[PDB]
Amino acid sequence: DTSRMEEVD
Amino acid sequence: SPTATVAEQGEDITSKKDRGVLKIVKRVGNGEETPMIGDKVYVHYKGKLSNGKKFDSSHDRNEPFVFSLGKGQVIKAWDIGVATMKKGEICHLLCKPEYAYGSAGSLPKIPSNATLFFEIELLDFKGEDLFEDGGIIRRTKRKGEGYSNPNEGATVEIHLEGRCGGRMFDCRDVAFTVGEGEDHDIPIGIDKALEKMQREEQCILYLGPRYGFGEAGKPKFGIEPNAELIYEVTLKSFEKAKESWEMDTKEKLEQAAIVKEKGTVYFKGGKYMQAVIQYGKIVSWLEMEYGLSEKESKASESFLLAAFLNLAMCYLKLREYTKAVECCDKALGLDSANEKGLYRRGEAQLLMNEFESAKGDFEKVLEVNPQNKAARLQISMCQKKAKEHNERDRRIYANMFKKFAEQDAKEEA
Repeated sequence: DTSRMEEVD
Repeated sequence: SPTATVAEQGEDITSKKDRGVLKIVKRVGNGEETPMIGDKVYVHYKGKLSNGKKFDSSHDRNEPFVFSLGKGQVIKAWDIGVATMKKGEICHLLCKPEYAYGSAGSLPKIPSNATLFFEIELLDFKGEDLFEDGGIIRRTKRKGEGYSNPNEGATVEIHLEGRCGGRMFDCRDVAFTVGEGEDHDIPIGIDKALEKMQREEQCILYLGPRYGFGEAGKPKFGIEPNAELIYEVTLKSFEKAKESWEMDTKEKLEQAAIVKEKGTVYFKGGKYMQAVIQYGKIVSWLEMEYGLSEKESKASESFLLAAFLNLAMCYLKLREYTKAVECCDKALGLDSANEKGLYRRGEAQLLMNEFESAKGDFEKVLEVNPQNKAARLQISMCQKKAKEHNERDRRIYANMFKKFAEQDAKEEA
């Protein structure tokens, strides 16, 4: 679930 | 004696038709391809004056002379000449002073108003390799009137003809932004080549696997993955993008949001090459700026850190891990504690097999967010993959020790 590190800003 | 032959029976290959350049083919060449403007022409020649005196020769070196044809790098007569030749051809050229060195000559070797004789052997000829990788080979049909080339972001008006194994899949007048060809089903190669093109230029471009539609192909054009494409581009007109310093902060901040959103669209679509272009505009416009308002500076810094973190993401997905670390370094410059910047740095470093370097990055991630489960898994991954790298390195060394001992021992008889 630590897929934040794949999320763009 | 071979000078009187061309003087008697010679093909007047001049545009003006004034007997200035006369040709006679001594030895024919294979293929019906003739060299075009800007091509790298490899030739062998012998030069003899009006009486027959051998002034300068390449055969008295046996090493060929390479020059760009129709670029004014040789006498008028040669640029007209070699253009009519086939590969492997030997022809005798008779050149009037008007098409040679004029009344001026090239003293002490060439006299004033001298009718020169040549024996030119077209050894080989290649088109212009735009990025010296073989990815884009340009052949020019028409020279541009241009003084400036379009830039990444320029809106261009072009005519485009596209062939895949001789089959035409595209033939249209299209208007688009350089860097944003995908939007109009144009391969990245065209955008890249347009920056080296002039207004009113007509050229053929051979788009190699890297500058075409790539691994996915273009199903609507029935183009298979990494297919080689030949395009015919005519730069009808263009309007250049504003340079970084040509825009005020107000414009730069308005444009930052548009191109950031456009970049994110490309990213989500999996068009990472085009995502890198859009975010790279933010970096180009805002990285070196100073003397901004409190509100302007805080905003500029937000877009700048976003662009760097997004570019890291792009470069990771593009398998370009060095650029990814470069962007993480820039981002971590601005925000030394950024979770994503630190994590993505560890990702690209683990991929470049810099295990201990990456260990630290994922460790510094836990220092920030200790509830990040993924950094812990990647620390144990760094450990496991580093142990594998040493065993493998130990094996290769032990086997190359065997090779340079079982083969080197036979060095007796």
